[PDB]
Amino acid sequence: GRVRTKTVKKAARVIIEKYYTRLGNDFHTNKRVCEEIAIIPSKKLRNKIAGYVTHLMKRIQRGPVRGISIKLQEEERERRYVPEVSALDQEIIEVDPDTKEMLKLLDFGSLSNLQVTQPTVGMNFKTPRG
Amino acid sequence: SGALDVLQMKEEDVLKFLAAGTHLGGTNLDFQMEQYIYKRKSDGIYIINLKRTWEKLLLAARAIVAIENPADVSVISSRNTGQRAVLKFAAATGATPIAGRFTPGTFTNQIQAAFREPRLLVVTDPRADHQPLTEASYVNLPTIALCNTDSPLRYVDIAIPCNNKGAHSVGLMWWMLAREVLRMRGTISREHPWEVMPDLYFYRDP
Amino acid sequence: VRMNVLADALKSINNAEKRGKRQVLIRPCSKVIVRFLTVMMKHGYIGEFEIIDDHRAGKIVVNLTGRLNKCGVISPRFDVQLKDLEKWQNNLLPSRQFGFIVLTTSAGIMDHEEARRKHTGGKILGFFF
Amino acid sequence: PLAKDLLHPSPEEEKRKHKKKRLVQSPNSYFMDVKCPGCYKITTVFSHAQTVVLCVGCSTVLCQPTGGKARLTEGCSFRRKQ
Amino acid sequence: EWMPVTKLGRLVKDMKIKSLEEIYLFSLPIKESEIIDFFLGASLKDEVLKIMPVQKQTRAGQRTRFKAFVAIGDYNGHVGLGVKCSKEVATAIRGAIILAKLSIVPVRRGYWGNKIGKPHTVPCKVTGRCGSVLVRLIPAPRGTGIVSAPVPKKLLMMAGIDDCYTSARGCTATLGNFAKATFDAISKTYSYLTPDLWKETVFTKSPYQEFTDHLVKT
Amino acid sequence: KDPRRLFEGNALLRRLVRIGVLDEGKMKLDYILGLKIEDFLERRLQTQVFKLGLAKSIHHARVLI
Amino acid sequence: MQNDAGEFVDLYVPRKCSASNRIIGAKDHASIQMNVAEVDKVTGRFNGQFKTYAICGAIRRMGESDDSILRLAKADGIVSKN
Amino acid sequence: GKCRGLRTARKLRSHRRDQKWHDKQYKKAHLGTALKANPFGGASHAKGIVLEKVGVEAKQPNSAIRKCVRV
RNA sequence: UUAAAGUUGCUGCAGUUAAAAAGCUCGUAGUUGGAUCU
RNA sequence: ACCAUAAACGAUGCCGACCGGCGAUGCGGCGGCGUUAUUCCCAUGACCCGCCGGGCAGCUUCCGGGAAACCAAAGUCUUUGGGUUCCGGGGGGAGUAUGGUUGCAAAGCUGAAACUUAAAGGAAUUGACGGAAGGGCACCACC
Repeated sequence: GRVRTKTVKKAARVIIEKYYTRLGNDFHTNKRVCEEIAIIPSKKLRNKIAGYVTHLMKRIQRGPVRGISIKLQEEERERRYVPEVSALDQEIIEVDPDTKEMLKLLDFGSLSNLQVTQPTVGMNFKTPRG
Repeated sequence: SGALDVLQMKEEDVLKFLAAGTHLGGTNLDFQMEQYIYKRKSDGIYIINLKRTWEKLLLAARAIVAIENPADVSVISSRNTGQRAVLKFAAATGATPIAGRFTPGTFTNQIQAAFREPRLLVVTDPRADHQPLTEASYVNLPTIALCNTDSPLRYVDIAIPCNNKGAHSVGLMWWMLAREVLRMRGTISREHPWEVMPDLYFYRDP
Repeated sequence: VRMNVLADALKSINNAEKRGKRQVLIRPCSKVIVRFLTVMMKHGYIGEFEIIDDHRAGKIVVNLTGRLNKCGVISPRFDVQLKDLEKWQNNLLPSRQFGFIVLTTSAGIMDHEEARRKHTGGKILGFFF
Repeated sequence: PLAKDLLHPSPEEEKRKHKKKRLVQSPNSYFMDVKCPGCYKITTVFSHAQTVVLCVGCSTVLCQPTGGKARLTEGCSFRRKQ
Repeated sequence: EWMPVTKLGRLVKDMKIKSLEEIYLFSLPIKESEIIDFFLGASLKDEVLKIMPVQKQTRAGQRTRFKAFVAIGDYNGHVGLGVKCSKEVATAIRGAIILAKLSIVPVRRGYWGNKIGKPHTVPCKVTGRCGSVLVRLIPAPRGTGIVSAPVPKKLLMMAGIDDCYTSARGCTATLGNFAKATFDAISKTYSYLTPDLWKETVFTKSPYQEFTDHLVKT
Repeated sequence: KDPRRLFEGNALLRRLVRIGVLDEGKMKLDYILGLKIEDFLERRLQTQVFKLGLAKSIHHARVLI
Repeated sequence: MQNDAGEFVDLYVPRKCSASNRIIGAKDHASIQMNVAEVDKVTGRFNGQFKTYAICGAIRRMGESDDSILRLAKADGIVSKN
Repeated sequence: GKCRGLRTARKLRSHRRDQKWHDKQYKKAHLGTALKANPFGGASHAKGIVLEKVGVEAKQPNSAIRKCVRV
């Protein structure tokens, strides 16, 4: 089979976590940047690493990769977002009657944005055990 | 928040709490968490008293401000719904974030380069982050956590009673704790609202 | 059935002091128990308590300051002569520097150090340290 | 737990316990004051009554006894004393 | 050369911590033995108690390893007890010496009768317990010496107890359970709350708090 | 303040002071527990003959006596 | 602790748990010492003082360290009533 | 558990002196059958007439002939 | 023969699996017995 | 009609107090939105949400034990005393012989000694085995 051992994958992962800006989606460009950054002996190891770097940079664009740093993997997504109004800036907030009793003890019964919905009338919230 | 008019919960904070859903707990109730519940309504969901969520948050903020070097506080979320709010708590505050899997032996194995020695531990969920809780009982490390109604309170020392299942509630709690620790320090004033919108902390999934 | 009602109260405030609790409810109260607790409080081991009046028998809510290590009864109440007091405090007490043995003497219920001072023997109720 | 005021429970908490497990025990019963609809007499009735109480004027039943609490007849208005 | 890796070893090496009693007061865990070598050092003596060969059966035969039980102690001071297993007896003994330095506790000493002089015995009756073996230390008057078996006598004399009464129970032929049981009793002498320890504890700053401005330069 | 402790506690101290094993200023009953074997072995006549310059070893003194 | 002449004959005086008065031992690695910051009562900013609470490891393994911190801080007026 | 009351002295000592007979050392030295089976009759030494020299064979995990005497 | 033997145990042992708790209930002696009176 | 004996087993005296949680279930009682049936109405029945009290169980836990397996009792034990019954004292000889006693009898209860012996025994851990059951692999196996 073609299963890459942990030498290839370890060196590829630490090159990803150190040089995410220099890398891309082409194999042959990543082949050239690893051979100047890293001191790698005989050529068959340099080629196997750079293929995993290409296959790994393909996968980071689609979401998370568990082997590499979270801080970097999340930050790139952010860098690669502001909504114009906040999701917590609502006009109608639907609360229960029991919630409004809590706000009444919080002396916040004088809120305008509340809309006291009625709760459902059936007391059914458990699974029919058996 | 010792009966000070400067520190009382205002109207907009209550509106954000109600919009995010941080008052609605879970279906079950731990016996250690019974102190913070207003009442269980119908549909079996417990309502968290927001006056006690606000005062436990203000007590945790004093515990974070009482540490001189701000990098000695560590902030931990091992599930994805709180991984973004931890990384922005540490950029606004100056703490040390640990997102993703906590390595067993981060606090006790002193040989490794993964070894850290914090002075305070803030945790997004005491059930999901069970491993950094138990390791704090080896190195004399106090612990703040965001606790739901079913959360166990073994080794938590300040138990902020919020909702931590929904993605908006976690981000709002981390945002409001960041605002409180920055307000209690010498930086941003209590007059104007904070520049950071609280949607920088939410976890928008795909 | 419940015999030796003082053995109940001393086991209750032993088991609650181990659990770190602040208050114990012991029931039923008795006048032997109140005089035992008064000896412990005057040497600093428990703190104030409130006797609750039911018309049947009391209950006592004792406050706990976490200074108690062990509170025990001795059953049966052996007769203790004043020459025999040293063997009892060799067996029961953990040190010659602290701890007390509670005797019922005919001058009242008192600790073993006061009973020597009043030059009195009696019967043993228990011990605390 | 571990710091709970045993001297002063809340009044909705002593109401919840069993009647002998309270701080000072007290019964769950009361004396109602049953009015017969087709009469004028007002009768003192125990709430957990055994054998069936007859208003001696109208000679009609006021409460058939049950397992726990005496079940009134249809239309007998009652108030609880003190 | 000692290049310390913990926050505490960097404080110990830079003369910020003046005694082992500060680390004991704040109950900080000690992960480097060079802290102990820095503090006690020239007055710290060790005794090998038993070299114990243990055997695991394997597919190829059986591996024999060797278990060393090393008690270390500063006489008048502190006492520790380390156990290390290895395939070689010299490395087992050196690792048990490190592990015995690492687990060093203070022992509180008291008076039998009136408090005239320096403390000489245990403050009260303390029982240690480890795997069926019960060891009980009873306070003795000035000058009786240690009245014990020859195994707890080593640890007790290394701890600095002048004179004590002892009573054992269980299967004391197992020298491991009989050494760690008395070590559990010696380590209980500070955990016992006696009436002289009844005052309110004025708190002081932890070494990670007071030297937070020195620790950031490194 | 017991009479046996005051009476036999003072005879026992007087004998130790008299044969030179205690000190005069150390006449409380608790210093008896701080006595050692060598304090009694100093008061043998053999060691006194050696220590007063009559002999020239501890073995010349026994054979002199 | 003290002899008859009055010297202090003790290596160190160990701390006590602020919730339950237990002696925090030398190898009690679950025990806590925690500062809670004090604020100025007109700006709500960190004064510089704090309030130290120590809690032993058995209280924290019980799960009772949250309530104990809460009632210690409530007695100092750091957490207001209710 | 055992009785503990202030008037239990007859129950305590009649139980101990009946459970004392279940000990091998007490039953041997207080019954009298073992003394009647002892050929010395309780003496430390005795005297006899040598009847014959006898070679007794050692028990299994070693091997020799022990030189005994029937007396 | 005594200590060692907390292997006779009142102080002071043990009885799920190492020796060991009665098939079950009744029940005399014995043992033990709730508060309460300056 | 006698016999009265069992892995008669929770392989676990009885009575009493204290000591963690969690959800079910059985019975009785107390409350509570709302579904159904008795045409309405209460009153009840079937459900649903609780609470209280005893019960049969279960899950869970650094309560504390214990040689450990395990145990919310097998905990509150060298910090050893709540009350009380039966019963054990290294392995065999042997529940054998004899005596007494009940029973028609089988059997029941009671029950030794001489002598022999340095171990027998309990938990747990690593390996060893197959004519136990499941997986992976090799043209020095097969197809």
